[PDB]
Amino acid sequence: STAGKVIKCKAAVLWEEKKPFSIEEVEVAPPKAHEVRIKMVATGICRSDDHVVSGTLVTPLPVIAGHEAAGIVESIGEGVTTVRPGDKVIPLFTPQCGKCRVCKHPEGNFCLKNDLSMPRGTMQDGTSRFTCRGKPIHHFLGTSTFSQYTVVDEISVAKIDAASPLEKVCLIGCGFSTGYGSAVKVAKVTQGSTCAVFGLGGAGLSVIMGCKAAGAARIIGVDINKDKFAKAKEVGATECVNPQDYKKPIQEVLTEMSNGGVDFSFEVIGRLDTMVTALSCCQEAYGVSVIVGVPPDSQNLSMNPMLLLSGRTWKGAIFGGFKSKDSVPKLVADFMAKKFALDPLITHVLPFEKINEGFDLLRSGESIRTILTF
Amino acid sequence: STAGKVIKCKAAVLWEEKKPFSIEEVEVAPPKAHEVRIKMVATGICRSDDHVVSGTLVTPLPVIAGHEAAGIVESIGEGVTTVRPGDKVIPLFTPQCGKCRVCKHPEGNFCLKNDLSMPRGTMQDGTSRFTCRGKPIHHFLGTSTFSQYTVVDEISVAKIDAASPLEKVCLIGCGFSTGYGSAVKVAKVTQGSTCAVFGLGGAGLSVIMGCKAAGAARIIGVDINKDKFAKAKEVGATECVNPQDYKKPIQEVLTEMSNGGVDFSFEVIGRLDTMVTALSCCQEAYGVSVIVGVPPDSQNLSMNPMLLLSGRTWKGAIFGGFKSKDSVPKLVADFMAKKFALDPLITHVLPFEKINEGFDLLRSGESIRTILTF
Ligand SMILES: NC(=O)c1ccc[n+]([C@@H]2O[C@H](COP(=O)([O-])OP(=O)([O-])OC[C@H]3O[C@@H](n4cnc5c(N)[nH+]cnc54)[C@H](O)[C@@H]3O)[C@@H](O)[C@H]2O)c1
Ligand SMILES: NC(=O)c1ccc[n+]([C@@H]2O[C@H](COP(=O)([O-])OP(=O)([O-])OC[C@H]3O[C@@H](n4cnc5c(N)[nH+]cnc54)[C@H](O)[C@@H]3O)[C@@H](O)[C@H]2O)c1
Ligand SMILES: [Zn+2]
Ligand SMILES: [Zn+2]
Ligand SMILES: [Zn+2]
Ligand SMILES: [Zn+2]
Repeated sequence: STAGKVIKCKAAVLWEEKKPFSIEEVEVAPPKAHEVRIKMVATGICRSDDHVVSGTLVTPLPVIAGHEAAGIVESIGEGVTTVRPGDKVIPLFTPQCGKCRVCKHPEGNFCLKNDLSMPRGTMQDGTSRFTCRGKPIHHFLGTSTFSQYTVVDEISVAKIDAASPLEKVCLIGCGFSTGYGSAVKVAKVTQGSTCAVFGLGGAGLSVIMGCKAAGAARIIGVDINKDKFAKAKEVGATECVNPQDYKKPIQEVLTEMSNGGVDFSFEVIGRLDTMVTALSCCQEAYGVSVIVGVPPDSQNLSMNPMLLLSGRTWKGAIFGGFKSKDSVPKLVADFMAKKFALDPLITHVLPFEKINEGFDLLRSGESIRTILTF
Repeated sequence: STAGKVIKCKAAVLWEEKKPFSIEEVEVAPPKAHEVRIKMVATGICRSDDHVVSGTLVTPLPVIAGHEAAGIVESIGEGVTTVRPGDKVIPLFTPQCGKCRVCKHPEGNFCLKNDLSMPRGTMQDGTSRFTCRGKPIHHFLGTSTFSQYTVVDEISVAKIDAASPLEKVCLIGCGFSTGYGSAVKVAKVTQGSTCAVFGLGGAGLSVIMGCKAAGAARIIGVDINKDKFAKAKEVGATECVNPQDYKKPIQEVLTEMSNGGVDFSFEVIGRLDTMVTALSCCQEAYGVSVIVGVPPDSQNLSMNPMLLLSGRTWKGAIFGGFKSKDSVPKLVADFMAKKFALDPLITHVLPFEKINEGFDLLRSGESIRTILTF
């Protein structure tokens, strides 16, 4: 039995920025009250994890990163009522405490208990459950999924269907839900509309999926890497454009293509310039632009507010606007009912031990999602 | 006896930036096809008119400014079907052509025939109906209401109730409708919400009116001129704050006052900094901020897109989001039925000949709206 005991297990530790993960033994403390210890089954390599490595996203180091995953509960702390040992679960990088003003709001999802705004890299109690070589190791977004075992707060975990294929549904923990919700919930894409999606990685493909599910008539994918175009078309893009192919700025090209601007645009990259371009390519009087990409730490963009005065709406969201704990189980049920597909996102499957090779695939442009299996 | 003939009348001509208007004779051509010549009865002095003087809002000079007004049709050009001689009318600084993609869209109001995005200072046919000292004079926003007579395109005029009091209802042509619609239509303020309104001039008071009409529980007025606070409270502000009274930045103050950010904020000034402050003070996950103020020409703001990524919505609008020709007559009818008040906005009355005094009143801080009578 492991319950109540420290577990020694394998994890991928990031000791400092811009270095490979170190795959080595860590100690995972047992869960305290209202905490849940999970044996990981599969975890995705999301660009946001790479942002931790690159310094784009600041969070305390050393750290166990990873936030898109699925696993099986090993044990529960005192007071846990929402999961039990043996349950399949998805950790929630945006928590749902159910008590804060955001949780209580019909349209809010960015729960005040999140560890994204002002990252501390701990459990909710301000402490860590991880040690490595005698040193405390930070958590990441209350999840820390690049480990054979993690400990999360109850507010940061959802129970899912016992029959779920964990090596696919982990993607509901981040990339699928983010992109899909950004289209269907945050933008509220309408039937017959024209959409433009900047960035055709895992999140941008999931935006396309949502735009298509919402009935868009035209979905224009934009990427500088033309190798991304075939899969974008497969999941619903009606046309793809590479900014590098054009003498004019791509906002001008997209405005022309759409006979005066798109209905809905999405920035799914994380660059300041593309955020402004994406805003500008939506129709000036009634267009809506949604920022999904994570910007480089502490940098501001510059823009002319006449873009908004004319009538545009600009918004952003975390996790597709989904209230995480309510939504994740429903999304998994929807997947099991064949309401959407996840296979188009998965290009590589590797053992956990090959995490660095998985990150190399992302960085080279060669993958959409690598799933790591424990 | 004037139909088909040039009218000589007095107008207020702006020959140069940063100078008084010149009250002098102009020649007003008869209306061509689908144009309407109007005998002006009352016009308001809007800060946007002052923007023309100051070079905040760039439009070609020399110019006849004025865009908030009401009058009586003197004559109609060939093919005009929507007004007749003797009708009371409000010129529409935002046209409603009824045919463009914006006019056809359920939400859109910034008709593509507008002269605001790229001002040319002409009629729709690219010519002027005004001569002064033998020289052609530009139009402003297709209205040019600082004249005893003006000529507008049919898409830029609405027929209003024959029993309307023109010295009141002119304010439906800009300041009232802009602010009220910004709250009720663009922001969609909800019952029980907390709103913050930056700038307590005519447009900002009209925003407060709309927030109260929508049932907001708290309406926090923000102005650096504390003389503005008494009227703001009369029309519905629950509290007023002067940024100059505080050591901390006002976005921090407002976040604290609202126990974590306001539901709806409005920038009703025209400053880059207050546009970003107003965004920042709305709740980071579900807040909405609406830009109403007109920015200084060609200047860009700087902001951190993490303000949006957390979930905020940022939008702007012209004319409160109202489709102008549909909406103006309805607003007049509602006013006649006492559904809203205009007198709180009217602080001074002058004859047209005292236009420069009226601008002096606005610039000193003393007035909300001066109404000029012809
Ligand atoms: N808001 C959230 O909750 C959330 C969740 C998931 C991902 N993200 C962010 O979303 C972004 C995309 O993530 P992903 O899809 O996993 O990453 P990804 O697989 O790296 O995809 C990004 C795509 O952008 C393309 N690209 C790079 N530069 C440009 C350019 N200048 N113009 C056009 N295309 C360009 C690039 O070729 C690639 O296909 C990242 O910044 C993530 O951090 C945010
Ligand atoms: N979007 C539209 O369709 C539209 C229509 C009407 C008015 N406008 C604009 O809206 C703005 C307000 O117009 P208005 O109400 O007629 O003008 P106004 O009477 O000049 O009111 C502006 C108010 O802002 C106050 N103010 C100035 N600087 C600051 C500051 N730093 N912080 C807080 N308060 C400050 C000032 O004291 C004044 O009471 C102007 O820029 C107009 O051009 C836009
Ligand atoms: Zn919460
Ligand atoms: Zn992610
Ligand atoms: Zn139109
Ligand atoms: Zn105005």
